[PDB]
Amino acid sequence: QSGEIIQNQTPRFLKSGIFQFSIPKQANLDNTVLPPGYHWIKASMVKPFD
Amino acid sequence: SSIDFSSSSSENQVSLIHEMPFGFQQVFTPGDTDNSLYLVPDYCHGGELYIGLENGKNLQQVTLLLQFLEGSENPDITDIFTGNQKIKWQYLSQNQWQDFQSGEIIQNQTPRFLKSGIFQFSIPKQANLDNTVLPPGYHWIKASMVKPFDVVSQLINIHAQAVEAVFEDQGSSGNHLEKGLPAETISKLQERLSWIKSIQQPYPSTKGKAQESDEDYYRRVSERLRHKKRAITLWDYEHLILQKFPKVYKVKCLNHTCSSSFQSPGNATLILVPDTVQQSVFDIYQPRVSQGTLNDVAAFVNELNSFHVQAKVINPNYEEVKVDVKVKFREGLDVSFYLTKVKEDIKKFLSPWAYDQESSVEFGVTLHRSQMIHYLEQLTYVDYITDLRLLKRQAGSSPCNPIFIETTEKEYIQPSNPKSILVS
Amino acid sequence: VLNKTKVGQLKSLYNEISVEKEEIKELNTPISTGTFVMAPMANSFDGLGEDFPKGSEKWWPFGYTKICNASTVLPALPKARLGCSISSKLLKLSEGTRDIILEFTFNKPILPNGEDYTALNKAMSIELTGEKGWIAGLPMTLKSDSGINSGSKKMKLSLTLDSEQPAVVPYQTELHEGSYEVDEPLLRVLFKTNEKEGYN
Amino acid sequence: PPAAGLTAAISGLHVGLVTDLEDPDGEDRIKVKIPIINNEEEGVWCRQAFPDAGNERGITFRPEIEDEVIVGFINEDPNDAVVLGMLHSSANPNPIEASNDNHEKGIQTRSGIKMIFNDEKSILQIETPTGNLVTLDDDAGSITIEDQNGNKTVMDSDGITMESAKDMNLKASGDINLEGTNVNIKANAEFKAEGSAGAEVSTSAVAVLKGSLVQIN
Amino acid sequence: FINEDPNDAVVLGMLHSSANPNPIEASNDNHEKGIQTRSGIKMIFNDEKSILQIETPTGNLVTLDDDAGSITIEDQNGNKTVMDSDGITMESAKDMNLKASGDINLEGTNVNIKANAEFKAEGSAGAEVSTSAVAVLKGSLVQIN
Amino acid sequence: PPAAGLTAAISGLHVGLVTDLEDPDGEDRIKVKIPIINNEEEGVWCRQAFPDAGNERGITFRPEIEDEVIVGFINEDPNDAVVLGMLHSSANPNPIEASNDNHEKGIQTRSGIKMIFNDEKSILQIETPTGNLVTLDDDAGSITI
Repeated sequence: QSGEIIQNQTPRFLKSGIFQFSIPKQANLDNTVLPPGYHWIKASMVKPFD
Repeated sequence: SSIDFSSSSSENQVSLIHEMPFGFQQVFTPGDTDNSLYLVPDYCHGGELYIGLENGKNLQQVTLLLQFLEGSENPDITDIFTGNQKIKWQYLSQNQWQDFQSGEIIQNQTPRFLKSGIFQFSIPKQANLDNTVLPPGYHWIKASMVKPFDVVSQLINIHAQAVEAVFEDQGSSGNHLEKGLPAETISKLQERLSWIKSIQQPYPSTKGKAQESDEDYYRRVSERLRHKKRAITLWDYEHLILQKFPKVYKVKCLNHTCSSSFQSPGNATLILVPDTVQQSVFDIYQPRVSQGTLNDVAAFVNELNSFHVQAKVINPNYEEVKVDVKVKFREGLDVSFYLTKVKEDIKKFLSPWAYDQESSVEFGVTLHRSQMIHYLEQLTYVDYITDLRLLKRQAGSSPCNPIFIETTEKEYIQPSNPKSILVS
Repeated sequence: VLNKTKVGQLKSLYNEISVEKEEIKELNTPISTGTFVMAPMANSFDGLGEDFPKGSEKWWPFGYTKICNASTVLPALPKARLGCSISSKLLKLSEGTRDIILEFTFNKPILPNGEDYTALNKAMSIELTGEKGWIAGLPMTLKSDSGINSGSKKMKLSLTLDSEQPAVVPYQTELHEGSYEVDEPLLRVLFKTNEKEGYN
Repeated sequence: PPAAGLTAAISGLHVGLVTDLEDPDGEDRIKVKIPIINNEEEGVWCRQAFPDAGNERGITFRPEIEDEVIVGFINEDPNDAVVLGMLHSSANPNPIEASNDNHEKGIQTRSGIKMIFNDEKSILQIETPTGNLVTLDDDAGSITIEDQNGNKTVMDSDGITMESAKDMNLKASGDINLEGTNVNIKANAEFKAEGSAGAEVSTSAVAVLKGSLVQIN
Repeated sequence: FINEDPNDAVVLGMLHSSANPNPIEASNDNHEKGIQTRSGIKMIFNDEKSILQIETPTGNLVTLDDDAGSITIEDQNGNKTVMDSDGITMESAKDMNLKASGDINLEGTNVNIKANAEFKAEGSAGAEVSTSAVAVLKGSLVQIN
Repeated sequence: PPAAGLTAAISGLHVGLVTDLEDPDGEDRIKVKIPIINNEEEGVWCRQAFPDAGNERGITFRPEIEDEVIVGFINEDPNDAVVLGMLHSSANPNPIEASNDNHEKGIQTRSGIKMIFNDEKSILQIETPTGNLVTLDDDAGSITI
């Protein structure tokens, strides 16, 4: 949500920098699609890998 | 098997138990007789609040602080504890409720749950920790009312072991006096004693006042020389109250207003708006004045009006429209100057009219030109193509058919009273 | 004087009545006659433990019965749990086809309009203590010979268990999850206070 | 100069009282009052010495709130205090009575769990407050294990005895083998024996089957 | 230091610090006390629950528990003995051998012996099965001598 | 001034010998000689420090008559002596042989009752002088009584 990302200095992964966010309420440690015990965050792209 | 519950000399071999909202009770055991049994518990009309206490003893005193949010009650009820009516108290013993005796209540500063205060009592002998109608291990105390649920104020909390204390005036500068001491500034005694594990300060301090400044001295003297301490016209009423009552932010005098009329001679209505700066307590989107102030204000002025005129003092009963707009042409960043941040700033600007807060704009109740200037001044903005602020006709919570503010108004209040034009 | 007495728990109830009892002629009245609700945790947001949202902590000392109020919208409170239970040896039933009949007699007549078994099934719910916990649901529907005659002082209830059902057993605190001082089987009946028939 | 010349020094050892066991800065310190300085305020944070300590190991016991302790000072500085041990007095009696024979030694906790060594009789006894105990006794030549419910196992000069308060269940995933000179099985109600792959009773001398009625297949 | 002489030093005790943490977490309730060595062998006293537990690093333990009313002895191989309110239970991971140089005497209200494969009983000087009520011998085939 | 100016003070720590364990005035004191003052007379009553002590609880061991102990002094006053611990020497050897590997730790009493912790092999053994023992051994995977 809009209040959960504080800053993103690396919007297109081209330069070094800081990403900052809060852990959202309802984040879940007990899942099955990815190993349990961790909070999980996903980044995604639909462009060629390079 | 066949059982006559009233007959002696009969093998009444059945056990009967009643199920209750928070527990149960054994009613009839095998071998018993009775004359009056029911299948169900008897709950009469009204409301009940149960307080369970831990680790007391049967002859100790208990002091309780009830912290209310003053003014948060329904103003439109006619059954309001007239005469000598009040809230009743009882304690639990052997699954029965019993009245307190005259020597068991020490004081009650909150007889009708309208204002914050102390309740102090001793734990009665025969108080019981082992019960079934309510969970065991606690002493239980009951409060009750037979009136609609909103005739009392909403609560914030209840605390045991409360102690009252006061600022000592010494040769220093009482800067904290205009706006009181903030919550949680106090944690220790002057000499830290060994037996005290700890001290807490949940709410802001209250009732203090700093010495007059030169600016206030001149202001006060100058007005008395004009109004002569009489409440005759509009200015007189509005300035007499702001000088007399220090925790009123805005005032409005209504020349011919009665609850059912805006053209009745021989009367007047006054509307009071509090500051509510300490938002840790107050609901800043529904600020209200408590009964204490509403009544004190009425008494003060009615003595100064005229033999023939009584004034009424009410809450504004706020209602208001809200803005929507074209996206900003610029922002510092999608996060740093997120539309949500802009929304928060807009809410603060309007909130400052509804309740005390800072705002550069003269008023919330203004044309879009004022709103545009307020936004243009931001260090993270460039332009916006369009904006509007009609009343929320689509507000489902407050019933539909609600009036809208579409007809080119500069955010005019919906009404002379029962309106604010300060949504936030 | 300071000591260790602490506030441990806060609970609340409310019973609001609109219609005088003398006007109840049948269970399915055209108008609601009253409302009963409870809060197991009076000082929580929904009455059950949900945290108050950051902006404000406020609660009603004696609950509430309407969802939309002067300025906001609150979650509904659960309705009050009311009922009773019966315990006796005749319920020790382990196999075969089981048919259980209960008859109830009072000092006064019950109603000017008697009631069908389909009316009673909208007003009450019945459970038994069995081998794997409480026996509940469809197997505990009242049968067609139950009911209340119009001028009578007697109410009749009727239940049956298939040969495929678990045995009915004496109450055990470690199995039936409670705290009753009962050494026999239990039959528990609760009123469906959510419905007009149950409340009436 | 004493305490590096930076503060008044404190000489010798002093006696203090424990007021707080939870250290706000994680150094495992305890807060102690020193009555010859001030017996009313909270006190200062002191380090505690243990008979054995290291990285995630050691022998750990801590004083209770209001226990009396003996305190030393590093470089005689009043704010480098170290707790060296705990003291007894008539206000806080020693659970083991003094004697010049010195026969009894051991550990006794707050809840009543004991572990006692008796030298005179060569006895080691471990026991909880409601009767669960294990005893090694050289003056009996035996080992006893006993619980609070009446179950008991004893190994002594007469062999091994086991008794149960209610029932007894012996199970194995493999074979069960019993041996002895004379095997005697008795029941006060019923005796049964089964085998899914057969059963056999045999002897080199005389087999006997008796009852008030004997049935075969 | 004896007589404040730098070469008459005496060690009085060992210290803990954040660089060398105390294995038992501090609390004003002070419920847990005990011994823990380098290799992980523990002996812990729990006052709140009146429990004494002795345990090695790979599961060999003895526990005395007043909050259960029981005594448990258990090894790392799955063998276990428990004394509690239901009597005495013994279980073996693999097998069980009971031997005596003298007599073996079993008693109880009801004695029940079961085997999932075979049951045998022998005596070099004879054997006997008896009862005051009814003796029963059954099988798909019964052979006598 | 030292020892409040009321008496000659005694600095540092000193070594003494135990002569009497029965305190005539009930304060749980022990009588100790200090050889650098006088090694022939009876000595003075000293308080004893313990690793754990409180109201009817603690870990209690007392020195034997003629054991050697280390003594401190409150406010450097010769008659406020406190016993801080016991010492070993070649005249009174330590039952567990020293090694830089430090594998063996434990308790051994006067009569020969032992409780020994072996870290190298993860073994806990409790044993009395005439063969009664309980052993927990992770190098065998077994429990023996």
